[PDB]
Amino acid sequence: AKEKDTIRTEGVVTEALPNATFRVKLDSGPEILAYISGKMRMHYIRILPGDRVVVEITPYDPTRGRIVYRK
Amino acid sequence: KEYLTNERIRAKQVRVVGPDGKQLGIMDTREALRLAQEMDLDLVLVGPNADPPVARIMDYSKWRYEQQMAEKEARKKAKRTEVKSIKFRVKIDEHDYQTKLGHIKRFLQEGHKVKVTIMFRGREVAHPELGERILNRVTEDLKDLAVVEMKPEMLGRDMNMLLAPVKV
Ligand SMILES: [Mg+2]
Repeated sequence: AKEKDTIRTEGVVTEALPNATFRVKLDSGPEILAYISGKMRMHYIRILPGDRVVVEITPYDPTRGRIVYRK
Repeated sequence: KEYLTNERIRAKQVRVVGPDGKQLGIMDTREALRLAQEMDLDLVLVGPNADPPVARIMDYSKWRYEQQMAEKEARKKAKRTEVKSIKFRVKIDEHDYQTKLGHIKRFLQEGHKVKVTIMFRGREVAHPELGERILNRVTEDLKDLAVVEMKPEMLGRDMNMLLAPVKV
Protein backbone atom coordinates (compact mmCIF):
# COMPACT_ATOMS: atom_id res chain seq x y z
CA ALA A 1 0.00 0.00 0.00
CA LYS A 2 2.88 2.40 0.98
CA GLU A 3 2.35 5.25 3.43
CA LYS A 4 3.35 8.27 1.33
CA ASP A 5 4.60 9.99 4.52
CA THR A 6 8.23 9.03 3.68
CA ILE A 7 9.76 12.52 4.40
CA ARG A 8 12.58 13.79 2.13
CA THR A 9 14.54 16.42 4.18
CA GLU A 10 18.27 17.34 3.75
CA GLY A 11 21.16 17.22 6.26
CA VAL A 12 24.84 17.76 7.14
CA VAL A 13 26.66 14.53 8.16
CA THR A 14 27.78 14.88 11.78
CA GLU A 15 29.15 11.55 13.06
CA ALA A 16 30.64 8.29 11.96
CA LEU A 17 28.53 5.71 13.84
CA PRO A 18 29.36 2.00 13.42
CA ASN A 19 28.03 -0.29 10.70
CA ALA A 20 26.94 2.15 7.92
CA THR A 21 24.97 4.29 10.43
CA PHE A 22 25.40 8.12 10.69
CA ARG A 23 24.31 10.92 13.10
CA VAL A 24 23.29 13.38 10.29
CA LYS A 25 22.30 16.89 11.53
CA LEU A 26 19.19 17.74 9.44
CA ASP A 27 18.81 21.17 7.80
CA SER A 28 15.19 21.07 9.02
CA GLY A 29 16.12 20.34 12.68
CA PRO A 30 17.56 17.43 14.75
CA GLU A 31 20.12 14.60 14.27
CA ILE A 32 18.83 11.10 13.63
CA LEU A 33 20.03 7.55 13.38
CA ALA A 34 20.33 7.48 9.60
CA TYR A 35 21.53 4.20 8.15
CA ILE A 36 22.75 3.90 4.57
CA SER A 37 20.13 2.97 1.91
CA GLY A 38 20.52 -0.40 0.16
CA LYS A 39 21.11 1.23 -3.23
CA MET A 40 23.99 3.21 -1.75
CA ARG A 41 25.47 0.04 -0.25
CA MET A 42 25.24 -1.65 -3.64
CA HIS A 43 27.17 1.21 -5.40
CA TYR A 44 29.96 1.46 -2.68
CA ILE A 45 29.58 5.16 -1.52
CA ARG A 46 31.82 5.83 1.47
CA ILE A 47 29.97 8.57 3.36
CA LEU A 48 32.15 10.89 5.40
CA PRO A 49 31.22 13.07 8.42
CA GLY A 50 30.84 16.42 6.59
CA ASP A 51 28.56 15.90 3.56
CA ARG A 52 25.21 17.23 2.35
CA VAL A 53 22.86 14.19 2.29
CA VAL A 54 19.05 13.72 1.98
CA VAL A 55 17.34 11.55 4.61
CA GLU A 56 14.13 9.48 4.29
CA ILE A 57 12.26 10.11 7.58
CA THR A 58 9.39 8.23 9.26
CA PRO A 59 6.81 10.51 10.99
CA TYR A 60 6.47 7.85 13.77
CA ASP A 61 10.15 8.14 14.62
CA PRO A 62 11.53 11.42 13.16
CA THR A 63 14.80 10.75 15.06
CA ARG A 64 15.57 7.78 12.73
CA GLY A 65 16.13 7.86 8.96
CA ARG A 66 17.87 6.52 5.86
CA ILE A 67 20.22 8.46 3.56
CA VAL A 68 18.80 8.33 0.03
CA TYR A 69 21.12 10.89 -1.55
CA ARG A 70 24.86 10.60 -1.78
CA LYS A 71 26.49 14.05 -1.67
CA LYS B 1 90.57 12.86 13.63
CA GLU B 2 92.19 9.82 11.90
CA TYR B 3 96.01 10.07 11.62
CA LEU B 4 99.21 8.08 10.77
CA THR B 5 102.35 7.27 12.87
CA ASN B 6 106.16 6.94 12.90
CA GLU B 7 106.94 4.87 9.76
CA ARG B 8 103.75 5.43 7.69
CA ILE B 9 104.88 9.10 7.37
CA ARG B 10 105.88 9.86 3.75
CA ALA B 11 107.38 13.38 4.03
CA LYS B 12 111.13 14.03 4.68
CA GLN B 13 111.16 17.35 6.55
CA VAL B 14 108.58 17.46 9.29
CA ARG B 15 107.99 20.42 11.59
CA VAL B 16 108.76 18.72 14.91
CA VAL B 17 106.78 19.59 18.05
CA GLY B 18 107.20 18.06 21.53
CA PRO B 19 104.21 16.89 23.64
CA ASP B 20 104.17 20.20 25.63
CA GLY B 21 104.42 22.46 22.56
CA LYS B 22 108.23 22.67 22.24
CA GLN B 23 109.13 23.54 18.61
CA LEU B 24 112.28 21.42 17.99
CA GLY B 25 112.41 22.92 14.47
CA ILE B 26 111.84 21.50 10.99
CA MET B 27 113.65 18.13 11.23
CA ASP B 28 114.46 15.24 8.86
CA THR B 29 112.19 12.30 9.57
CA ARG B 30 114.79 9.79 10.74
CA GLU B 31 116.03 12.04 13.54
CA ALA B 32 112.45 12.67 14.67
CA LEU B 33 111.80 8.92 14.69
CA ARG B 34 114.93 8.37 16.78
CA LEU B 35 113.80 11.05 19.23
CA ALA B 36 110.38 9.40 19.50
CA GLN B 37 112.03 6.04 20.19
CA GLU B 38 114.18 7.63 22.90
CA MET B 39 111.17 9.35 24.59
CA ASP B 40 109.05 6.13 25.00
CA LEU B 41 106.61 8.04 22.71
CA ASP B 42 105.75 8.24 18.95
CA LEU B 43 105.85 10.80 16.13
CA VAL B 44 102.36 11.69 14.89
CA LEU B 45 101.48 13.54 11.65
CA VAL B 46 98.90 16.11 12.95
CA GLY B 47 99.00 18.43 9.89
CA PRO B 48 99.98 16.45 6.72
CA ASN B 49 98.93 19.20 4.25
CA ALA B 50 100.64 22.31 5.80
CA ASP B 51 103.94 24.07 4.99
CA PRO B 52 106.59 21.76 6.48
CA PRO B 53 104.21 18.84 7.54
CA VAL B 54 103.19 19.21 11.23
CA ALA B 55 104.57 16.36 13.36
CA ARG B 56 103.97 16.05 17.12
CA ILE B 57 105.59 13.66 19.62
CA MET B 58 102.94 11.88 21.76
CA ASP B 59 101.67 8.45 22.97
CA TYR B 60 99.45 7.93 19.95
CA SER B 61 97.19 5.13 21.14
CA LYS B 62 96.59 6.99 24.41
CA TRP B 63 95.74 10.15 22.47
CA ARG B 64 93.31 8.19 20.29
CA TYR B 65 91.65 6.77 23.39
CA GLU B 66 91.33 10.27 24.85
CA GLN B 67 89.77 11.51 21.62
CA GLN B 68 87.30 8.62 21.64
CA MET B 69 86.37 9.41 25.25
CA ALA B 70 85.86 13.13 24.72
CA GLU B 71 83.89 12.43 21.54
CA LYS B 72 81.50 9.74 22.75
CA GLU B 73 81.03 11.37 26.15
CA ALA B 74 80.35 14.91 24.89
CA ARG B 75 78.51 13.88 21.62
CA LYS B 76 75.96 11.66 23.34
CA LYS B 77 75.45 14.06 26.27
CA ALA B 78 74.55 16.58 23.50
CA LYS B 79 72.57 14.07 21.33
CA ARG B 80 69.20 15.28 19.98
CA THR B 81 65.75 14.06 21.08
CA GLU B 82 64.87 13.64 17.37
CA VAL B 83 61.26 13.79 16.18
CA LYS B 84 58.47 11.64 17.53
CA SER B 85 55.61 11.58 15.02
CA ILE B 86 52.00 10.61 15.76
CA LYS B 87 49.44 9.58 13.13
CA PHE B 88 45.66 10.23 13.24
CA ARG B 89 42.48 9.86 11.21
CA VAL B 90 39.77 12.49 10.66
CA LYS B 91 36.91 10.42 12.13
CA ILE B 92 38.83 9.84 15.41
CA ASP B 93 37.19 8.95 18.73
CA GLU B 94 37.65 9.37 22.44
CA HIS B 95 39.76 6.75 24.21
CA ASP B 96 42.24 6.46 21.35
CA TYR B 97 42.52 10.25 21.16
CA GLN B 98 43.22 10.43 24.89
CA THR B 99 45.89 7.73 24.57
CA LYS B 100 47.53 9.67 21.75
CA LEU B 101 47.46 12.85 23.83
CA GLY B 102 49.09 10.98 26.73
CA HIS B 103 51.80 9.70 24.40
CA ILE B 104 52.43 13.23 23.17
CA LYS B 105 52.65 14.47 26.78
CA ARG B 106 55.17 11.75 27.57
CA PHE B 107 57.27 12.74 24.58
CA LEU B 108 57.18 16.39 25.60
CA GLN B 109 58.27 15.48 29.13
CA GLU B 110 61.16 13.46 27.74
CA GLY B 111 62.10 16.43 25.52
CA HIS B 112 61.22 15.16 22.04
CA LYS B 113 59.99 17.15 19.04
CA VAL B 114 56.42 16.27 18.22
CA LYS B 115 55.26 15.84 14.68
CA VAL B 116 51.49 15.66 14.86
CA THR B 117 50.15 14.20 11.61
CA ILE B 118 46.78 13.37 10.14
CA MET B 119 46.61 11.03 7.17
CA PHE B 120 43.83 11.56 4.66
CA ARG B 121 42.92 9.53 1.56
CA GLY B 122 40.40 11.54 -0.49
CA ARG B 123 37.48 14.00 -0.67
CA GLU B 124 39.51 16.87 0.85
CA VAL B 125 36.50 19.14 1.79
CA ALA B 126 35.50 18.42 5.44
CA HIS B 127 39.06 17.07 5.65
CA PRO B 128 41.04 20.18 6.60
CA GLU B 129 38.44 21.53 9.04
CA LEU B 130 38.12 18.38 11.11
CA GLY B 131 41.90 17.95 11.02
CA GLU B 132 42.32 21.44 12.47
CA ARG B 133 39.62 20.81 15.07
CA ILE B 134 41.43 17.70 16.25
CA LEU B 135 45.05 18.88 16.08
CA ASN B 136 44.33 22.34 17.48
CA ARG B 137 42.35 20.78 20.33
CA VAL B 138 45.26 18.46 21.10
CA THR B 139 47.65 21.41 21.12
CA GLU B 140 45.33 23.32 23.46
CA ASP B 141 45.22 20.32 25.80
CA LEU B 142 49.06 20.37 25.89
CA LYS B 143 49.30 24.24 26.22
CA ASP B 144 50.83 23.80 29.73
CA LEU B 145 53.86 21.65 28.69
CA ALA B 146 53.94 22.37 24.92
CA VAL B 147 54.17 25.12 22.31
CA VAL B 148 53.25 25.22 18.63
CA GLU B 149 56.19 25.87 16.35
CA MET B 150 54.45 24.98 13.10
CA LYS B 151 50.84 25.89 12.36
CA PRO B 152 48.19 23.56 10.78
CA GLU B 153 49.80 22.76 7.40
CA MET B 154 48.98 20.74 4.26
CA LEU B 155 51.35 18.17 2.75
CA GLY B 156 49.30 16.61 -0.12
CA ARG B 157 47.25 13.78 1.42
CA ASP B 158 48.46 14.89 4.89
CA MET B 159 48.10 17.56 7.61
CA ASN B 160 50.99 18.24 9.99
CA MET B 161 52.10 20.18 13.05
CA LEU B 162 55.32 20.51 15.05
CA LEU B 163 55.21 20.93 18.80
CA ALA B 164 58.17 21.85 20.91
CA PRO B 165 58.49 21.31 24.72
CA VAL B 166 57.66 24.38 26.90
CA LYS B 167 60.88 24.04 28.96
CA VAL B 168 63.61 21.89 27.41
MG1 LIG C 1 7.66 5.08 5.81
